[PDB]
Amino acid sequence: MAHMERFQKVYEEVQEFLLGDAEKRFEMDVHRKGYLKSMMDTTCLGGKYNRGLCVVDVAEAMAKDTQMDAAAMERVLHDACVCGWMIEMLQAHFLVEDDIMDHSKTRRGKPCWYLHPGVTAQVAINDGLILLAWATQMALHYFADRPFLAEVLRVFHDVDLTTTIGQLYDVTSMVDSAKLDAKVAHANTTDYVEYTPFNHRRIVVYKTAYYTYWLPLVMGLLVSGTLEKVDKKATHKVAMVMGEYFQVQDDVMDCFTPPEKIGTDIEDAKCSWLAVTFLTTAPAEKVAEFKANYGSTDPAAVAVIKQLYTEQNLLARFEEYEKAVVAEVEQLIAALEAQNAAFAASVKVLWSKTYKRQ
Amino acid sequence: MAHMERFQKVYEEVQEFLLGDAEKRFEMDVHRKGYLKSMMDTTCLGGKYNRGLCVVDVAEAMAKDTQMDAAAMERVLHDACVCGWMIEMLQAHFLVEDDIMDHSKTRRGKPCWYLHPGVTAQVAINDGLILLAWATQMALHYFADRPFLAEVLRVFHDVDLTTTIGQLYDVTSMVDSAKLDAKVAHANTTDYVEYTPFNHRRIVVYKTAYYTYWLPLVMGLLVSGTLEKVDKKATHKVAMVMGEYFQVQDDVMDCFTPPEKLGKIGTDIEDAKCSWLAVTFLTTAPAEKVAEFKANYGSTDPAAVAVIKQLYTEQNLLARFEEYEKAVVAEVEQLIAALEAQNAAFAASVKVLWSKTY
Ligand SMILES: O=P(O)(O)C(O)(C[n+]1cccc(F)c1)P(=O)(O)O
Ligand SMILES: O=P(O)(O)C(O)(C[n+]1cccc(F)c1)P(=O)(O)O
Ligand SMILES: [Mg+2]
Ligand SMILES: [Mg+2]
Ligand SMILES: [Mg+2]
Ligand SMILES: [Mg+2]
Ligand code: NA
Ligand code: NA
Ligand code: NA
Ligand code: NA
Repeated sequence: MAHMERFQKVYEEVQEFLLGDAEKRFEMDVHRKGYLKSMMDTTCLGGKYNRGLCVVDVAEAMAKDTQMDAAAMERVLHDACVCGWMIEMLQAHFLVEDDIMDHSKTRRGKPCWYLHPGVTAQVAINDGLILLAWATQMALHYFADRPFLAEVLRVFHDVDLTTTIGQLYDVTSMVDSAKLDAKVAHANTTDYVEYTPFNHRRIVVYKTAYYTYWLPLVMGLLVSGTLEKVDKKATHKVAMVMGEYFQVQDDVMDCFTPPEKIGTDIEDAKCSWLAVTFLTTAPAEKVAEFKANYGSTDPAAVAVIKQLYTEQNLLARFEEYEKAVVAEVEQLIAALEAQNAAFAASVKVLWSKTYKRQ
Repeated sequence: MAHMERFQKVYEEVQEFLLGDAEKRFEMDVHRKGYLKSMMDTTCLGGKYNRGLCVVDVAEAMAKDTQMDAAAMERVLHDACVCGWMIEMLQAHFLVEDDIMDHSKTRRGKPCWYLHPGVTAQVAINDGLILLAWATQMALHYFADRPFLAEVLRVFHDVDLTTTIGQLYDVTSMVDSAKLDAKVAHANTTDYVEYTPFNHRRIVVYKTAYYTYWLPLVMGLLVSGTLEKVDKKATHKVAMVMGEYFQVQDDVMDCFTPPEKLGKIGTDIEDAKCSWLAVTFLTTAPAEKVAEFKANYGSTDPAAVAVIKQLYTEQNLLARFEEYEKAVVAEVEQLIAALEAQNAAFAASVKVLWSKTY
């Protein structure tokens, strides 16, 4: 951990600023102030803060790689926690909104924010918008005298964009893209036309890889003032490789591990690494059976799909994929190390947090 | 006339940049690109563009006052247009979300975006995020090297927060605020505990006045380099006053002025709106008038409606509004005079905007 202490304290610090700023600016009352506090805690807390804490570990390793008096170092660590929370708030913004779009039931053991008894979708959609707003507010306030403010905004807002596009690709893949037309319905169920391993790749990259991997790394570099020290290209590729792997692994785990949440990809008819890899490689009659049973809440259907995946050896094949990814990541790190050991060491520890999640 | 044609041309130019940039950055396919084109056209076009044109009116007024050359003037007019489109997209983004939040049916005599057959709420929620994302993109690209970029992003994102908090106030007027709690379900009907003048003023001011009156003014001073030529808080204050007044006037005409003098029914009583009329009445009326109000408000029977309008007359609410209107006329003219003493051209921009609000 190490930076968990520091990170949770900045949250409390940031919460108080954010609520206080609303009282100052928008005549905020005690009742709704209290509502926004429960809103923040419920949507932003619970996770393991891997993405936020990445900003911190990156920043630390870069500032430790220069000669910095404790004072500058402490400012770099605080600034890294604020970027960290910007990303956690960005994510939380996308979970809130995405749970409403998908009519999802639960989120980390609990009902989705919009299904909290005294919230409702009507309030929750705007709640989502407040969290995004707040992310920019942190930067505007905490980085007001920092040379990296313009860059943080640019890169954070490009990733907001990137992720909305990944979102677009993920909710417009139910039907052959050629039939997509605002003023004509195709409705209900998928035809699997877009369900190609490449299109899945396109989805995960924009929807997940940038905000989960690329954004923490760069904010890391931006707050520590070390962006010009590393190759843009290599930073992008390694973010993409890890980002791809992480989702491929989350997809496999949804279906394959006990794990003690309840995995719901099959019944939701998710465009998953499992689904796309199966559809493009399995024998003809298997494909027929898959299509007959996919995207059903019925537990018999779900069990058939899982049995089809097992017969296709998809678990062992993932581990093959995993091993091919190990090779790539290790190659990309070794290449980064030749340019800056501090950053590469950092990337080596973010890999160890992604690799073989259990 | 005058700048409408220039505004439309710029729209096309930004649409082309935005869609192309998506093709460049995210591998945007032809079909999803055509979808986003119709999403943009449907949500952003067909309105009055009054907020967007206002920026251009203001920017031109200030630019002529500086006596700058032809090449520079064109840049200022083009910058104004882009900014104007930031506001329209921001508005557009909030309509898309609000129509989903409130399960609205129509928008400018057309089905709401999410109600278009090949668009559901599941996609349309995210469409709205894209629109808000596009607003920042425009500034990031067109103003990449303009000195006013930081202030445009700050002012823009500050108004985005203000508007989400105005939305919050609007969606939390259902029950008594002492009862508002995420954990506890409340009725989907109104108890009128939040129907107060204070509350009505927060809703209109933070939900509407910042983006409708404040932002256009400040964007225009920003793109023409003239912000330091006006008093910031006289400008803000005049914006808050007009903005509140526009909505009070709207509520009154919705009830009192005939269907002929503004092509539309007039449905505020029947929809149970937190109107200026409702909140002024409940906060001042005798107890049994109040009890009669509650017994007849929010239902669609012409009998009950006529009763409410009788009650409004019997409380002399027109004279009350007339006294209110008189007070704002005085106040706005005072602030315009103050602005004239430092800058005459900006005062005339505010004048013309004001005369548009009567
Ligand atoms: O597994 P989840 O529920 O975290 C999910 O990734 C949501 N989600 C997470 C992050 C960003 C996003 F836009 C959307 P998905 O929709 O089920 O794939
Ligand atoms: O009078 P309407 O219905 O156009 C409204 O102002 C829409 N609207 C306009 C601006 C922002 C907002 F989110 C929502 P309302 O708030 O639904 O009454
Ligand atoms: Mg989803
Ligand atoms: Mg998952
Ligand atoms: Mg509304
Ligand atoms: Mg109205
Ligand atoms: Na914002
Ligand atoms: Na501020
Ligand atoms: Na954005
Ligand atoms: Na760019």
